[PDB]
Amino acid sequence: MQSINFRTARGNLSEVLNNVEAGEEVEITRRGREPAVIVSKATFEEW
Amino acid sequence: MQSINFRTARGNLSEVLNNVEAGEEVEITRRGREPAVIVSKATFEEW
Repeated sequence: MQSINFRTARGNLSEVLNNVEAGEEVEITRRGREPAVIVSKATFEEW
Repeated sequence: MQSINFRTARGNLSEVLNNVEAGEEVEITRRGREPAVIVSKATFEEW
């Protein structure tokens, strides 16, 4: 479980999605807001 | 589960993340590549 901020997710989305594809789960933080979690379609369907 | 292409998601990540927090599970697609699914941290913890 890696964590990145919104500006890192936005400016580096292509690489972020490459990390996710491999198996990594990426949490996207935002000041005063609930974090979002990006997971692969395979991880999604397993659970 | 909603679905948006990479190009749209990159440009509109803020709206995507607000929709994810509002209760949607969003699939980001890229041609020839595995789709990524964005869930809220609450949905992720519930797994």
